[PDB]
Amino acid sequence: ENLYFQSMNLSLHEYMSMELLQEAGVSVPKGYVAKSPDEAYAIAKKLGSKDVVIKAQVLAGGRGKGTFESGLKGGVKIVFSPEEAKAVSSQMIGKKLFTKQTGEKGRICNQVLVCERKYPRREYYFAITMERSFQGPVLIGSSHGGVNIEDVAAESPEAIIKEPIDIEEGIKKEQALQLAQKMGFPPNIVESAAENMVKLYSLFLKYDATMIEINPMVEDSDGAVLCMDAKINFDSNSAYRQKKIFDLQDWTQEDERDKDAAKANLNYIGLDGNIGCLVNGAGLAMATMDIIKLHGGTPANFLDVGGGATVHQVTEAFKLITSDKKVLAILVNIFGGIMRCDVIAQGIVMAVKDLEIKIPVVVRLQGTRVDDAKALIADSGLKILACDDLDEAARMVVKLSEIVTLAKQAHVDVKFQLPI
Amino acid sequence: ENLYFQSMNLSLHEYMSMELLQEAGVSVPKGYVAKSPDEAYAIAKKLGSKDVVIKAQVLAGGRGKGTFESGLKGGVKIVFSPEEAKAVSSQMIGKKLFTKQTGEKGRICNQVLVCERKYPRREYYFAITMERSFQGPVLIGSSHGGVNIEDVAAESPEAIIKEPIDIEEGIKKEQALQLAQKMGFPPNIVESAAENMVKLYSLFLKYDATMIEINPMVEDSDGAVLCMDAKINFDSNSAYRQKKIFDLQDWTQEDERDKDAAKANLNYIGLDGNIGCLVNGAGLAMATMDIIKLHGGTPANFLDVGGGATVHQVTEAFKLITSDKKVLAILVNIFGGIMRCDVIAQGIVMAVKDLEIKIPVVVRLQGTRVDDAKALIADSGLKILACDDLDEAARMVVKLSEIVTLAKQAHVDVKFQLPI
Amino acid sequence: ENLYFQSMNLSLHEYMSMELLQEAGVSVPKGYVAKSPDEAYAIAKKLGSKDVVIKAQVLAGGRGKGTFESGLKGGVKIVFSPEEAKAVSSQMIGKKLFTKQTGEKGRICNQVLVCERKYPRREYYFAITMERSFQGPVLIGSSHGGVNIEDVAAESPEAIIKEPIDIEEGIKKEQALQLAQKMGFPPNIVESAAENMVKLYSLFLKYDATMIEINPMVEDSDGAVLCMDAKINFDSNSAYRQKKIFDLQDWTQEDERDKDAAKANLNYIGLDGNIGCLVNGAGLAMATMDIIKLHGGTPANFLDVGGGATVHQVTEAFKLITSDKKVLAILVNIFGGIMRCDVIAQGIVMAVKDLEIKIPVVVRLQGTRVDDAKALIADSGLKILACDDLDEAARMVVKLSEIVTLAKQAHVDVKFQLPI
Amino acid sequence: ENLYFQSMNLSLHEYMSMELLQEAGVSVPKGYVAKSPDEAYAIAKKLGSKDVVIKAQVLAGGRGKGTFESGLKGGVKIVFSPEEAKAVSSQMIGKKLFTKQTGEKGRICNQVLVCERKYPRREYYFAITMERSFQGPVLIGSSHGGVNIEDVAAESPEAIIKEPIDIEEGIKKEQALQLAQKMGFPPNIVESAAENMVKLYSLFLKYDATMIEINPMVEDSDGAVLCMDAKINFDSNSAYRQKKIFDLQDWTQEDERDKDAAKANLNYIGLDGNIGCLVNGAGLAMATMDIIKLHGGTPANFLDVGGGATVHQVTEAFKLITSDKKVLAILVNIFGGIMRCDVIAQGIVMAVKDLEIKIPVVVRLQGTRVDDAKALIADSGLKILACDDLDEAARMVVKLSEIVTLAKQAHVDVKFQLPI
Repeated sequence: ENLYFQSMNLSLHEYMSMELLQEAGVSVPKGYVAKSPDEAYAIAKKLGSKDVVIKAQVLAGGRGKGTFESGLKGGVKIVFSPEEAKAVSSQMIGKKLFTKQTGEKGRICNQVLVCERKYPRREYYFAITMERSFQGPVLIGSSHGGVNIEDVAAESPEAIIKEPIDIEEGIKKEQALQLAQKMGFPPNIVESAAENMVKLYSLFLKYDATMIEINPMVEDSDGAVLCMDAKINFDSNSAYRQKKIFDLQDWTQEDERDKDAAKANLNYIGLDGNIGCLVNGAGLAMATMDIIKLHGGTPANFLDVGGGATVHQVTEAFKLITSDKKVLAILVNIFGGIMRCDVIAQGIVMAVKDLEIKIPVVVRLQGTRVDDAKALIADSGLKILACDDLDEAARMVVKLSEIVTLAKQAHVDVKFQLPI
Repeated sequence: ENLYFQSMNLSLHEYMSMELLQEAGVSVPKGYVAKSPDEAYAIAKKLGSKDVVIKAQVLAGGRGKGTFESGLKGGVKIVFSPEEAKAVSSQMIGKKLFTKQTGEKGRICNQVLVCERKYPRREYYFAITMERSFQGPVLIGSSHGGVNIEDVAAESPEAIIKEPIDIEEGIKKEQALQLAQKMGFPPNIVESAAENMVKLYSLFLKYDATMIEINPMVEDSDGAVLCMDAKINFDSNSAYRQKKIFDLQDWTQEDERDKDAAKANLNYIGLDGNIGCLVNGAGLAMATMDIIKLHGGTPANFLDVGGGATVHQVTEAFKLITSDKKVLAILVNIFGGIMRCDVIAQGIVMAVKDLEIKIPVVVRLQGTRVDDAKALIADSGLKILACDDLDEAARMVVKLSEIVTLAKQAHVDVKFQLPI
Repeated sequence: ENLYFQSMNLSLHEYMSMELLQEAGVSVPKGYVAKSPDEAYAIAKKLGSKDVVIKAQVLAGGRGKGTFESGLKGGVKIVFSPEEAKAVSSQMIGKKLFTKQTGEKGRICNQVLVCERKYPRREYYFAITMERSFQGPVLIGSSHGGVNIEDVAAESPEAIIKEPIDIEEGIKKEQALQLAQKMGFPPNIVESAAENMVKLYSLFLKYDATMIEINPMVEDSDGAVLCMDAKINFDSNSAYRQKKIFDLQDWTQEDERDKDAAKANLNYIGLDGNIGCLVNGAGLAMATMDIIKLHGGTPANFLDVGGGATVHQVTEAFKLITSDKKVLAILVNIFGGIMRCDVIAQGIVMAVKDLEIKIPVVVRLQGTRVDDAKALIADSGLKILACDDLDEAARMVVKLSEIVTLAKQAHVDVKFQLPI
Repeated sequence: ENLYFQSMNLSLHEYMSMELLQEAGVSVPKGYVAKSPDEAYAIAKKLGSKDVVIKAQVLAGGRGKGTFESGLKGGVKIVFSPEEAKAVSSQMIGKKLFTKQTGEKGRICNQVLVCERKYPRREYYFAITMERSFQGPVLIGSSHGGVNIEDVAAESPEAIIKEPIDIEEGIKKEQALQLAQKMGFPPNIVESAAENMVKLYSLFLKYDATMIEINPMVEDSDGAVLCMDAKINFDSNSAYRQKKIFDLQDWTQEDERDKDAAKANLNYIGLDGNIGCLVNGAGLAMATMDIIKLHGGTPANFLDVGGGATVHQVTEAFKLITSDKKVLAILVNIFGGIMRCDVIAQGIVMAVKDLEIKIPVVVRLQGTRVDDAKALIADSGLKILACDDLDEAARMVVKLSEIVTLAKQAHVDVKFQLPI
């Protein structure tokens, strides 16, 4: 489901997206960022010392059901005095949040968002998303905000209004009024909704975004609709020309291995197995995972070197797989194409020679240079276990993983070589 | 049950024991040996060309229930003309007998026994056996011959008469009359029974026998009791001074590996496992089997080098284990004592160097010379996988057997070495 | 768990309790009752034609998760115009609500409650309950309203403030201020909370109530704390002197059998079995249920005739068990005491004679009159199957139920009589 | 397998058939009958006081594997003095033989057969049997006597010689010589075999026999072939004209119920169930058994009244089923035909009225008189539970058996009647 394997789209913390909406002129509750209880106190007394909401800036699927190490329920709190605001913030900042998505490797709440608490009258869901069905941006709107939207979308498909937009002519205000009036806005604040949607679409086109979800867009108790949440999924490919947004990327929310892989343009996918891999292209990565799971194995943490990567890239790759200790047997399964196989053969030679890779490297190299790669493998004269059949390679690597974990139990050492 | 592991007592073919009884003067039906149908014809016409019995000379537990490759039931047949005697003998000589004891590796019927057929009137079981309970020879007699004797012995212990004998004063004829009259002999042929028992005891003491079982000793239709079967279990230790009996040992009834082992004074025990061994003493052999079966393994074919054997003996031993292909991992588990451990270390060095023993040799050497053995193992500088704990050695060897059979499946080669 | 078997405490519809709070002077949102969409329209336009809440008046454990036959989710709705108020009310009034407590025999929503929608700022739970631990009324208060209170009470027992009250000296305002300030009220509206609690306690003592639960007591966005829900569990025994409250009892929420049983002072307990009963006292009723479930049976619908009931009461009882068709075998298990057993014997005689009770009546009568009861049973001369051992009676009745359901399958008729 | 249900062919004791062979002139070992140890002594001393065989006269499938109450193995013994002959006979006469066919209801050994013991030289099987395949008597001969013949017949069909005979021209001596020479008789005693077969065929035709099995026909140690066993299965239908043979029928070998049934020309079949029956014709008897076993029941002991039986016959029948106590529910399942159904209706009326048949009689009467039978059933006015569908009748009777055994457990009494 979803993509997962292909790219990890940049998700910002809540306060960054809230600031981005603020600078764009979108109507928004007053909000600030707190790194310590002191400025939390300062902002709480600045907003009136009463009726304040505190939100945790943690990137996870579960944020209201998570648990802190201090023993607090959820990531959102409602405080009514700056003193209790400091008290609760002292239990969030510097604390590790345990949610079901993390399980046990929870992310740490570095900052918090301090906002004014506003009472919503009606709850609308809204979302500007790029999509292939309508060959472009789509404005989705509904009057079922504040609640999970997939359930009502599946049970009541009519209630989810979807309107496409023509990109070359841009967005027209009449379209925004049409969407607002089809959702069911009050006839006195439709203009504000149209202005908010126009500003949101301008932000959507400017920052190279992919999906701006406002859930829920809520009318206040005194009109002047205000957005509550501003989830933004950006585009990974837009790193080259969107420097401001991508520089603010939070790196604490991912493993240091992920950061190192991204430093060299290598996709990384960790897992719960004990058979490392090194695969060219996501498709053959899922293929390798499926074929390993067929033979009773389970991949541990496998990579994706992209196309045209240098030898240093695959050297860093092998460093990255060998960094994890849960790995037992590594297979480099790269078929040829854009990624010139000879540089991978050179990279395996260099990486096995340097980092002392004693684990069984079940290589399987093909494509656009087979003579050079195999010739280099033979010239290097190592335990580089050559193979040339995908099913045979998977069988061999799974059996080698079992052999390694068995010999570790037996407290004996083994060395693997091709049959004569 | 029984001994099995310790020594394989010499069991002769039926015709040899029948001849031995004949030369001792024991009353016996006329019998001859046939190697081909031609002399079977000659003997059948010699005995009257009618009322003849043919017996198969195969050493197995099942002889009347076995099957030939030609498709004949049982090893005994009753022929009434020399022509049908030739016909049935052509289906016995040169044919392979399939019994449940053999299962599929049946022994070949080399010769047959041609005897006159006599109608028994009463069936007595009789047996002169050495035993520890009565500290010497024991004459066992009963009137339940021709039928398996353990069942009636267990159900009716009174019916099995047992009489001990004092060796220095020999056997007395009065004792033989007492035994005959307690079995229930007719009062007219008791003297013949006493003479037969005296002759049998003389044969028992002469040929260094251990158990002479006559089952069934039968009175004929005209008196003059005649023995039908003459099973004789001899003594293995009596080879030095009983040359005539032990030279007539049939070697076709055992595997060629057994013959080779006996040629060098090595006990051999084949099995259905895939972990070879090499054990000093039967007791530690059962210990090794039990400890291997504890860890899920199963020994394949393990030996017993006795005491004080030369280095050539253990070289031949390792040749013998490596001869079998069903073996995967070999453990030499010799503790010290009479068998000087240093000669075994020298033997493993020489045998691994010569026969190219690539299988994992999980050695475990101790006793009366540990410094010399370990020093020689270290000086030789091989894959001689040293170990010094019995449970650890069994764990290691079972895991190595699993590793070997797994790598054979994976079609990859491995080399085993001690952890650094 | 709970009581269930002993008494069904009178639970009023929401609007009746809301009116009771209104007449007592308790601060309360404006609310009205609608029986048809027309007055729903009238009240909606009366309250401002906007920001209105509609609640279903159904007595069930699940009210926000239930389903209507029309296909609407939950019993609460938020409407913003009188027209959509009429539209939603047309899908509530006259409709049958399906909740998990009912399963399939859902209660019908006869009326609805139309109220003004107010935005709560803080949510407090509060409850005046009679209890034995504190030998009287207890004021329970907490700052975790709007959410199920058992979870937070068990996980955080400190957060649930409990304060007892001395009945003879009444409640003191200082106690109300103490409770308000220990919950954490704002220091400007503590007086209003104290006045509300005093009025609620006066209502609690007046109407012979047992538990008044305000969940959640919420401060408004402009002070002047207003109660949202006003659950009231009354006292069954207080029917004699509380006529106004008990006359307003809604009878549609229970089976007509329950209404008929209450018309004659008989406790009724329906079930999912097929062995009817008729038991004196709740304790022996649970005893009979347990002993029937021991023998593999399951009681169908069993009663409780109380003490000193007339013969007409037990005649109506037997009419009531025989009314249900799911019953197969009926056991009257009354032990003596206050309930004079002879009148039950007369009642069984009359009821079996009149209503033609052909089902096996496994009677078991004892206590304070055994001679008269058994004499009357014998004089009447029927199939009144006498028994005098509790375990034997349960065995007999379970076996008779099996016999009856088996003979119904066989399409044959049976008649049961005591062994001669 | 076999017939079982249809007729119990008269099997005589061994000594009667041996005498029958003796009077016919068939060569036979000398034999006598002993009822007490005294004449056993007399005969043993008459035959030479030595070499005597004792056989038990018990009609069962297992005779050499059975057990006596005294604790003796098998029914055959070999004695060599009249004193031990008396001793063993004292453990046979008056003793109850336990074989697997009987299980626990073993037959009692009333007499024994004392015979001379002869040593067989060759063992031939022989049998004159009526059969439909060859439309008459068949002489079967083989040279595999003394051993079970079905195994060798199935494995080696060629070895079983079968020769048919033309009845009108009788048997010809040339045919007997042909059979003897095809079995493999010695060429000097073929004439004796032919004479024996001619005499056996004369006996076969005279006594209206069906199968005369000589197993094994054995040549003696001095020629003059002598028959050992002389099993004779006679014809049930030949009772009218074979008075001498059928008068000697032993009745102790069957249950007294079987004797009573045979006294009135009723077939009886006891079983291990608890649903009695009363069926016209064997075919519908197997049909009723199969249909009862389909519905989870098991018939107890069911009958066969033949054709044209009087009312007294079915009265005795019902007496016979009701005699057994293991029966619970009785079904009379007679379809019309030769057996006039009205007499069965009269018989059920009389038998239920007389013997006080309180068990549920699930009648199912049809055929050639339905008006009279049903009219009589209705006029008698009883609990005669009428039914008219075979599957419905089986369902009803199985359910009634379950109801009866359930009410017996409940210690309550029931009465069954047709639904109104």
